[PDB]
Amino acid sequence: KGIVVEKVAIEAKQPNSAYRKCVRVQLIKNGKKITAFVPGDGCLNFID
Amino acid sequence: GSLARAGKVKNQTPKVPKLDKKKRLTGRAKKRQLYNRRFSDNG
Amino acid sequence: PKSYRNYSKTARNPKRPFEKERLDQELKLIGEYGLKNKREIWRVQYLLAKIRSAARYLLTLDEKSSKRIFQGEALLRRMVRQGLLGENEEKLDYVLGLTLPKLLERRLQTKVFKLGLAKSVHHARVLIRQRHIRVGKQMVDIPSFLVRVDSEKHIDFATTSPFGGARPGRVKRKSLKKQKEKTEA
Amino acid sequence: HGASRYKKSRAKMRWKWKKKRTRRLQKKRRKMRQRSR
RNA sequence: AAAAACCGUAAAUCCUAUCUUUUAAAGGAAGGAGAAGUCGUAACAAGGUUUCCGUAGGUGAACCUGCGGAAGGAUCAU
RNA sequence: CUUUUGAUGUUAGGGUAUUGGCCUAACAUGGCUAUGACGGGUAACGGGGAAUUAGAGUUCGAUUCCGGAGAGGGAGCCUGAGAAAUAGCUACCACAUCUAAGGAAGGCAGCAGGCGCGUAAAUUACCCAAUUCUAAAGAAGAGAGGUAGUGACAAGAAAUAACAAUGCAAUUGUAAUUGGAAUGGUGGGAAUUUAAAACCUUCCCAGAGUAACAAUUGGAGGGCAAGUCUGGUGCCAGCAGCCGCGGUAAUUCCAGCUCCAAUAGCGUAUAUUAAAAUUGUUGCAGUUAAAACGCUCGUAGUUGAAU
Ligand SMILES: [Mg+2]
Ligand SMILES: [Mg+2]
Ligand SMILES: [Mg+2]
Ligand SMILES: [Mg+2]
Ligand SMILES: [Mg+2]
Ligand SMILES: [Mg+2]
Ligand SMILES: [Mg+2]
Ligand SMILES: [Mg+2]
Ligand SMILES: [Mg+2]
Ligand SMILES: [Mg+2]
Ligand SMILES: [Mg+2]
Ligand SMILES: [Mg+2]
Ligand SMILES: [Mg+2]
Ligand SMILES: [Mg+2]
Ligand SMILES: [Mg+2]
Ligand SMILES: [Mg+2]
Ligand SMILES: [Mg+2]
Ligand SMILES: [Mg+2]
Ligand SMILES: [Mg+2]
Repeated sequence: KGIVVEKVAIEAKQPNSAYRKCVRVQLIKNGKKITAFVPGDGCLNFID
Repeated sequence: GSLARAGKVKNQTPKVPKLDKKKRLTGRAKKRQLYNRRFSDNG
Repeated sequence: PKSYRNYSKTARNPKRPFEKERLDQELKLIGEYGLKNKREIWRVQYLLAKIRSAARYLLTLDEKSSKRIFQGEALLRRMVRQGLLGENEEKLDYVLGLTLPKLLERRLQTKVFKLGLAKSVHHARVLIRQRHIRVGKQMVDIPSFLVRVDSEKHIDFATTSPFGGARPGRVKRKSLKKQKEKTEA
Repeated sequence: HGASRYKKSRAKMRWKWKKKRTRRLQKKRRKMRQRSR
């Protein structure tokens, strides 16, 4: 479990072309920061 | 950047309601129907 | 503490989920004996595999050995009592020739269908589930009941069933009611 | 990376010159670590 | 009975000495990924000076030159 | 490595329930080790056992039984046949309660229950009727133990129709229409069960037709069973474990229809076993794919003609 810190977009690898939607999270357990993918067509605007 | 395009096509597609009832068989009767359709009428 | 009663499984999965020939053969068998899932086929396969494993292990063992004599006589008696071997093939080598249709022929459903007494195998399954069938003065309502040799001549309708000499059901009595008040007024 | 060093089937930079570059770098590192001791 | 002394069994606190784990930082210097960047053309053909090994010097860069070795050579041969 | 401060032995005593460097005095220089001592790590309590495997193996075991250890952390002690006991006592370290401020009381890793921690776990219920234990031993007591409540951890059985007639492509079959039987699920009342608690079983009454008493979760290019069907989007939005799809013809995105798989169950994440003869004793490879030490001698080890 973690608290959302930022929303970002990531490039795809070379032969493909798209902008993938992710969030940056700070973990409650130990305070570390990770990056996580948000699956779904428009699921990013479910997140504040 | 441009992350305001999220959920474009999902909001673009026009909505359509589904069909009415067409209830289906469940369990042993369904297997009976499959057996009859796949084997009985073929010879 | 934890309870001392135990439990075990009865089936197994095919390890290869989309093989065409196995799937067609299973549908053959299901439609022939009127079953519900692949689980019934798999449980019969499990039982047969255990039997065959015991037979193989005994057959490797020395002829005229004590363990062979005791366990082989026990297993052959069990098989002949179940109705799977016969009379002239009790030799511990005819056990390895037992197929799936052999065992799957002893279910109460197949027996009730084959002994007249029901128009179809599906009709047979429906009647068993509605408390219409006895096996020797004991009423049974489970279609996977496997019938033994000395019990196949006592299959019959139940004494508490409208098909075996009792009062009629909830529909006949209501029709007779309504007819009575129609004809008395 | 033993005898398979200097193996050339792909058009890379020559092995002994890369060896020389690494040795120069290591000499610099050793001098700068000694200066703090 | 209270109370003292001594040899023992000894919680605890402090001062030093090592050790293990985690961690801050001016500055220095590697690797991986990306973008249409600037400079040359070292390798692949005898790649236009055949390539490569150990060692030692030098130069913006890839690299060049001396000494000894190999063919995985461009020679199975006078 | 151990040995000034007991490390290895001998002599004499002390002490204990008894043997003993267990302790004290005198004496001697011993003891262990590449067949791994002395150290470090363990997200290590040990077994009986568990999972998966043709045979070998690999990985788990806090947790029903047995053995060990502990009661916030250490040390000391009384009673007693049995304790270094903690719902016994005495101090120190930490934490914390009541107060008239002089003082007095504390230990849920026992059963329930609360906070915190986190991905992660139930009722502040009834009873001594059964199994057993203690006593001044029928008769008292027991959160030992049993009974129920919550509970898709795991395991077993098993509904969601069946039949006939008439039509209809081929005796079938059923995208259909008719019409009567058979049944539980459900509501009420009993016989029972039980410390006249509730399940389960068995009877009586009522009670199915869109039997609305209406099955889901994932998929349809290949691996891998199943659509060259319609509408929208246009390297965007998105999908995809892997190869890949997406610029007007998208079998892969978003929807509708239809099909496929398993089915009261079905997906996702992490770990582990087979697959792996990709750890090889059975049973791998070493010219060029990863890999014969530059060469010889040599101790330990492994292996050695016939009678
Ligand atoms: Mg090689
Ligand atoms: Mg050249
Ligand atoms: Mg002494
Ligand atoms: Mg254990
Ligand atoms: Mg125990
Ligand atoms: Mg505690
Ligand atoms: Mg104590
Ligand atoms: Mg205490
Ligand atoms: Mg307590
Ligand atoms: Mg508790
Ligand atoms: Mg749970
Ligand atoms: Mg009692
Ligand atoms: Mg008395
Ligand atoms: Mg689709
Ligand atoms: Mg494995
Ligand atoms: Mg293996
Ligand atoms: Mg194998
Ligand atoms: Mg190999
Ligand atoms: Mg050599």
